[PDB]
Amino acid sequence: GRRRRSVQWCAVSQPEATKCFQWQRNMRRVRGPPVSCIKRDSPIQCIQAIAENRADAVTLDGGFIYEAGLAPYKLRPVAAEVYGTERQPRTHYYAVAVVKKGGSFQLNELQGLKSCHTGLRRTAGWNVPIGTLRPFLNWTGPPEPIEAAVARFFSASCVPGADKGQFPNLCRLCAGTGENKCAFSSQEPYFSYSGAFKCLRDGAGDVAFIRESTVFEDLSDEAERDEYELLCPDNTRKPVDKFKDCHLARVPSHAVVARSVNGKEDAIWNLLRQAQEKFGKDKSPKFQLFGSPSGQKDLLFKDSAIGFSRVPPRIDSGLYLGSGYFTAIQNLRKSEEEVAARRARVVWCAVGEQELRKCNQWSGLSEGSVTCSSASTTEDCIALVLKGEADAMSLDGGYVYTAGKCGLVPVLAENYKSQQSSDPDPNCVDRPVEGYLAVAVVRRSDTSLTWNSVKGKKSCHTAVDRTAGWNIPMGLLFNQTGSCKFDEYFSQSCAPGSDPRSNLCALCIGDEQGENKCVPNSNERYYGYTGAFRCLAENAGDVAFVKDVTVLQNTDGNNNDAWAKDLKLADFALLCLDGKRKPVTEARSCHLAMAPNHAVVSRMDKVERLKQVLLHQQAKFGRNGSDCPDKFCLFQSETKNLLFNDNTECLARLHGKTTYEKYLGPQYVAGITNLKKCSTSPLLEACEFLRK
Ligand SMILES: *C1O[C@H](CO)[C@@H](O)[C@H](O)[C@H]1NC(C)=O
Ligand SMILES: *[C@@H]1O[C@H](CO)[C@@H](O)[C@H](O)[C@H]1NC(C)=O
Ligand SMILES: [Fe+3]
Ligand SMILES: [Fe+3]
Repeated sequence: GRRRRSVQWCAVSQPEATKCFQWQRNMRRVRGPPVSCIKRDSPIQCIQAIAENRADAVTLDGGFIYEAGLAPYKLRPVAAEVYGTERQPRTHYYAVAVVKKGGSFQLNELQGLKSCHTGLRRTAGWNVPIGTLRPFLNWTGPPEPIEAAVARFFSASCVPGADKGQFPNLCRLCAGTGENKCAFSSQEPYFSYSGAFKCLRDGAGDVAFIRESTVFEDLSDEAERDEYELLCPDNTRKPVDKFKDCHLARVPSHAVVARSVNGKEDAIWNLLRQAQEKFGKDKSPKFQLFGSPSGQKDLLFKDSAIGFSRVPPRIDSGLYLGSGYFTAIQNLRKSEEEVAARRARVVWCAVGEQELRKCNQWSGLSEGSVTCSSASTTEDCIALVLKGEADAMSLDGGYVYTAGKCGLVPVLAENYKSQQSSDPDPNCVDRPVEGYLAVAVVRRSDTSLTWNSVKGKKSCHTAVDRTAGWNIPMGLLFNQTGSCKFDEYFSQSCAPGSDPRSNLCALCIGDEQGENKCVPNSNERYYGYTGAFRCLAENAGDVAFVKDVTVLQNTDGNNNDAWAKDLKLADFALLCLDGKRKPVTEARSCHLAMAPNHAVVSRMDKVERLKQVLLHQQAKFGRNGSDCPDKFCLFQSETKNLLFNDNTECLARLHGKTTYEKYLGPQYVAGITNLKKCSTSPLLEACEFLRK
């Protein structure tokens, strides 16, 4: 037969353990998957237990998801709590500031007042309120903890888990008896959402920092809910049911975490899917997964949560938290000077070592304004910008699709020499973009090869998901065949970013030492426009999917690299969609499609600053730049197209095309959306979940 010992759940107190044991027997009784219980005293202790295989799983507030994701622990959210109603379920909630009706004070008039918080380091109880209130605190920055600043700001507080000895003021309102006063557990009555609300009901505090549902969970009579109002960020008060218009932040729901390593994801999800169906929202009078004995609240999971939702594998704690909240958490340990220096600075994302070296030279010359981050794929760079770890990169239109689905926006586009219509152009920055031509290049010798007989031959691609190299040729082919089976369009290929064991990687050669085969960065010698052309010129493939200028740039002594030095434009032809073949110089009547210019993308929070930096930087290191070619040229890398295309004339403005749909256009977006039905990336799955 088989075996599965169990999933080891960490409880953080005794009533938790109690509920965890009674869950255990109800799983055995109903014959479902087994869960066993571990006991600790704190979230941190559960995070520790899990990282050293003494437990599998624990539910955590967003604040502790952040902690859990740091080294040495490296934990990952695997399942989100779902709130709302089965009609309108949601994996987020709202941090609100609740007050009694009858006072005049607003969110900016809180000094000297008394406060009720759920707990130190918690989302709604601490991180959001304290980050919102920051400009009123007169905090000097480290080494003095921000706690000291809030201790002087409110006259008295209950902040469970605060240091009663260092910050006695933060524990003064706490209703705990003895050593239980101000503790991070239910021994302290004013702990967590309901505890903080009770601190307000009792009149112990003037303000409670809680979630939007607390007043509805704890007050059944709707006439008693009227005695309460919300503080809105626009310095007004509004009724408690108007939380959507009146909240301090919208935040990700609590999540079950697990090891990133041998995490047991499947068993945890298997247990949770089963537990939820059998003991969920009023399913069994035997046991309520999301209920707590009338002594207590929120044991193991949030009371009245309605289920779980599985977190896609690509999501780590930072992606889970979102750029806003993730960077806001980090900012609580930083001075306002440091925070404002990071806003001023542009962190570039480099894909691979070669782009990293060039970005490093730019950085040194940028007068503090540009710095560098790096990853081994473009998707990984996109993730770094979502975590606010990097800010910017230039992307092929195919990747702009992915970036946009993830919420990033185009800011400036690569502009290229204008079809015999502009000069060495003073007005490049405002000249609207013209697109580039996607072409199918073949050898002249290959007289019998046409568009019509291209299926089954050997193919060279820039990378998977790029415009000229992938989306256009494969999109045209998909339009005939109907087949999602992309690895059978051609006998063999180099298509970087594909499965190394597939036919799509067969012709890739990897680096100078034969490592990194089929890797979607410049280490693979066949990567990108230049590498897909090379793949053809060295007889690896029979067709290369590139742009017209690529052939021009790599023939007739235009590229003096060993592989390229003796190639002639006349040895190459284009495949036209009408089955004819033409010279490269006739691309205008023999191209597969027009591709949108590569664009620099970023987060919405960086757009204006990014524009100032890039415009200033290109004035110095651009084509007509003051310090180019003397010191450094941004748009030069000897046919390697590092960071930008080498034929970029300038970075230009978008003229209203400020979203990916407007920039790429409705036709191109339809095409890719179609292609993506055949298979989506982890990152796209990840972004779907995060945008819900
Ligand atoms: C912070 O400085 C302001 C002066 O701009 C003052 O109103 C206030 O008393 C100071 N202290 C705190 C903790 O708000
Ligand atoms: C794709 O299919 C056909 C070829 O069968 C092509 O002519 C046409 O452009 C595409 N389909 C439609 C209906 O637009
Ligand atoms: Fe929370
Ligand atoms: Fe491209």
